[PDB]
Amino acid sequence: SKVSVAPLHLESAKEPPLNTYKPKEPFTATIVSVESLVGPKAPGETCHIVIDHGGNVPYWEGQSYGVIPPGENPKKPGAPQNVRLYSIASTRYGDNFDGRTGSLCVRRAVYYDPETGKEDPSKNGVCSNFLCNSKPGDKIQLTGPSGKIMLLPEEDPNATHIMIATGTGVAPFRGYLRRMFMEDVPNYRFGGLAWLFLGVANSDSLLYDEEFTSYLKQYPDNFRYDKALSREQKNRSGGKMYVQDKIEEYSDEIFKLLDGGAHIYFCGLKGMMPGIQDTLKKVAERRGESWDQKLAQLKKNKQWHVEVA
Ligand SMILES: Cc1cc2c(cc1C)N(C[C@H](O)[C@H](O)[C@H](O)COP(=O)(O)OP(=O)(O)OC[C@H]1O[C@@H](n3cnc4c(N)ncnc43)[C@H](O)[C@@H]1O)c1[nH]c(=O)[nH]c(=O)c1N2
Ligand SMILES: NC(=O)c1ccc[n+]([C@@H]2O[C@H](COP(=O)([O-])OP(=O)(O)OC[C@H]3O[C@@H](n4cnc5c(N)ncnc54)[C@H](OP(=O)(O)O)[C@@H]3O)[C@@H](O)[C@H]2O)c1
Ligand SMILES: [Mg+2]
Repeated sequence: SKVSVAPLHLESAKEPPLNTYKPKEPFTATIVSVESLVGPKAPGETCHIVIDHGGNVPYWEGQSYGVIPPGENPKKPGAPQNVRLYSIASTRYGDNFDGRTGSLCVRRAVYYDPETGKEDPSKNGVCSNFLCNSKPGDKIQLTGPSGKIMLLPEEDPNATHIMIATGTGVAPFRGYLRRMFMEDVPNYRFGGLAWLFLGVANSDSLLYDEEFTSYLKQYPDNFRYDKALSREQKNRSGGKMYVQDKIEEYSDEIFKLLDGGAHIYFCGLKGMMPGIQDTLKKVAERRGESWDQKLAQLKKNKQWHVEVA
């Protein structure tokens, strides 16, 4: 059955926390664990980081933490580094079900010369490698939380939520789905449909696949799960199989759900959105509908939720 969580007073706030800690006086949190999420054939390393905030930096699902990596702003001598934002991949109770930790899902940004393939560590991403290089007991400068675009609408506990992720864009949806299915939250009993679409390079690049597959067996009437493995599968048109191609496979069901009030969420690569728009336009055209008019209505009805970078 569902996992007991504490403390219940995390359900009492009527508004999400915002900017509890600011860049000039961050919260000094402590690393609990860092682990790789991926196998040896993944094109890059993605890690799962558990951070002890001690209850001092609570958040709601869908929000982000800021991390200030150590060192000096290169474009501003004497200044600290700029904040980098990370979508929180845990529920408000965290991976230890106690309200004391939050988790991040972090892709290592690594530079390769585009002609020779030669790596250059000096051009690697600062914060992402700082995080995935961290060890238990290391300190992390935390800011935030921030963000409201990806808060989960809970007014209707039987709503439908269609979740479209590329890579580490899966992060908020891990939190959504643990709250919907894993945790014993008496004041949110989800009875709708949650449908996760996840695009990653290959099987070794899957993120939290065991957890999501377990929801298929535990909640077969409330959860659906489809994967697009871009370097292991090809789409109808001959391109790499992307999430937009998986959406097209279920176009009629998805459009019916949207017409019925479903929420739809997009998180991950900003580059996926032009392809998704192109696919949805083509689907609409085949149905004899205008995607522009449909998208305008979805935005007006607050059904359309995008956070990409
Ligand atoms: C709201 C929101 C939420 C999230 C994210 C963004 C936003 C806006 N991101 C992205 C994250 O904030 C951050 O941008 C990345 O982790 C990269 O930051 P670094 O500090 O590692 O790279 P840094 O900012 O240092 O560098 C940026 C890029 O430039 C490259 N670069 C540096 N010097 C170069 C040079 N001389 N020539 C060419 N290239 C060079 C780096 O290799 C890197 O790819 C994210 N990410 C994630 O993995 N998980 C998440 O959950 C989220 N969540
Ligand atoms: N809240 C947020 O805004 C938020 C949260 C988390 C992450 N992000 C951003 O999302 C990024 C996710 O990157 P990642 O490194 O984890 O993923 P990645 O491995 O670069 O890509 C994930 C999958 O998306 C595919 N893809 C590439 N181009 C695409 C396109 N135009 N349309 C559809 N799919 C496409 C990739 O295929 P190929 O590589 O085979 O082309 C891969 O299969 C992060 O780097 C971060 O910048 C943003
Ligand atoms: Mg794996």
